[PDB]
Amino acid sequence: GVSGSCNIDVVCPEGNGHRDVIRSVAAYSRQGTMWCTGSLVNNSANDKKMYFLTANHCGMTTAAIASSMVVYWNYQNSTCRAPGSSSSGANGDGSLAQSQTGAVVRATNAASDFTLLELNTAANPAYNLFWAGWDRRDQNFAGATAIHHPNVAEKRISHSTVATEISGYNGATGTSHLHVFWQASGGVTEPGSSGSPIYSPEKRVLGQLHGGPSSCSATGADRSDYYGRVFTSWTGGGTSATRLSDWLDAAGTGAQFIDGLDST
Amino acid sequence: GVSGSCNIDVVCPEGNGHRDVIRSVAAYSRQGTMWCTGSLVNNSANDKKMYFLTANHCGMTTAAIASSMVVYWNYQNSTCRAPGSSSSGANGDGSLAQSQTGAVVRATNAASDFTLLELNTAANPAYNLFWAGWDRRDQNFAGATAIHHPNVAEKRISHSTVATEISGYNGATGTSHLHVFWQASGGVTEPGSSGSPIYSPEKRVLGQLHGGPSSCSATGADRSDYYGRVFTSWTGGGTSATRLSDWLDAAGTGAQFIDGLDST
Ligand SMILES: *C[C@@](*)(O)[C@H](CCCCN)NS(=O)(=O)c1ccc(C)cc1
Ligand SMILES: *C[C@@](*)(O)[C@H](CCCCN)NS(=O)(=O)c1ccc(C)cc1
Ligand SMILES: [Cl-]
Repeated sequence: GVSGSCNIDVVCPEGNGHRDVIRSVAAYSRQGTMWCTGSLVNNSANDKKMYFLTANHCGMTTAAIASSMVVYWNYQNSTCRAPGSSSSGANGDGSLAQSQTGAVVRATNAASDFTLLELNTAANPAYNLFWAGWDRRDQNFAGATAIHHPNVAEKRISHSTVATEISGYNGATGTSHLHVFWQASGGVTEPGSSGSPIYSPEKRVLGQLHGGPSSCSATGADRSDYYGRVFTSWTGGGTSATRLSDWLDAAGTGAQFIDGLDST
Repeated sequence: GVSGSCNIDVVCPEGNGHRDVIRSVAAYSRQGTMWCTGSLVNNSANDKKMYFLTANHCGMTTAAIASSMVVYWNYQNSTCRAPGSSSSGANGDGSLAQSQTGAVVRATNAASDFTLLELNTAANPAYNLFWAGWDRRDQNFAGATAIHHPNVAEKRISHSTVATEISGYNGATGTSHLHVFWQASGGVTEPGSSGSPIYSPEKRVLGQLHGGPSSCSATGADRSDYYGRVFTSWTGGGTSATRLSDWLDAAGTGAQFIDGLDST
């Protein structure tokens, strides 16, 4: 696929601290068309359920639509294309051969733009998946990392090395979103990156991409994005079909954050 | 309510050409909290069905939520507060006494951020409603007018006197949205304005507000917004529950555009 050249292929050295959670992230199609990003999340039972977090605006919100989604694992460029180069802006060499079809919708809610699916097919050990941890505490972090499929193309990584902020979407009054500021010449996110995770420094999901002003040409405060918060989605719309808590902590352990789980 | 001072109270002379479609627009609450804008739309049978167009991201997509929504008609400042003045930025004197409760969802679709509700209660003649026309043709216009409740506060009007453009949301590749550019010191839209109509110069709904960079301090290309298009929503997700056509032209007249219908 094709995305902005300033983005950073996950196989680049910039991915060296994220070789586990890289394997959580997937691209998917909707009604056959490459559409959005999501990622696999662990739950407090550490049971490998195929919980797959994405964005509500991607429209994976009915049983009918979820039934025919196709999830593509391990779609990334085989080599590190220099960020900012014509190569990085070119069609990559990723494979779309490792896939699975079908899901059900466990919860969805507009306010924090989240959808939690559960994929129908158990993880194929051969795909070498990872279920990422999460952190639902009400706080900002000193930096964060995005792993995403911009334009639903090969997987990329984008780092933030400044504090997050809490606000409503697009800077409005509110607390539903984490505002993440990209590096002046670093990776960003693009349409199709929606639903991709943002990870704390401890590699725990804090939210999933809603949208924002960033692009490779964006400067200043425009080089940033908003993530619907796990903190907010945890309680969501106050019902099991509109929140994360029933799914990610079904046994009521009281966990405020958990670590990931490998397929190994 | 309180909204940005650059906005223009509908009773101002700027509303002199829109005294009909002003009466289409309402503010509404969601689980009791003032939340978003929507508006009444005519259909090809001219029958006063309470079709009420709003934005999908406002989250009025389930029977439970739609059943408890409250719609507030004729909420506007009684006098024209000078745009840009401290008065315009102050709490207004609108009334929230003319209301009705409850709706059902007729159609919704994420890609053009639309929801078509049908309100449960037939129009009270005393509220003096108007059902606006619509135009589903695939084209730009030379200007456009927004009527909306920014911050879900008193009703405002914003005029665009330059051409619209067609794009995806936030300027992405696509054709799902109408991009409307506000006047350098004119009215804009704000969170809470979502779901409000944009009208052609002929006063026909062309779409409903999704979002965008505008605010009273925005300049240039940022002083603009994106509306999910009626053109796009007409066919929507390809089923009656995901598109406008079955509802706004149930009669199968083949109309490409219709005019409005007054309570009289
Ligand atoms: C849906 C997502 O892929 C995008 C991500 C944009 C990231 C830009 N830096 N979100 S969005 O805001 O463009 C969007 C929101 C709603 C709809 C219906 C489409 C696109
Ligand atoms: C929901 C709407 O009230 C706003 C309108 C913003 C207008 C700015 N000029 N849309 S939004 O983009 O701020 C938005 C989109 C999705 C969600 C969940 C919240 C807000
Ligand atoms: Cl949105």
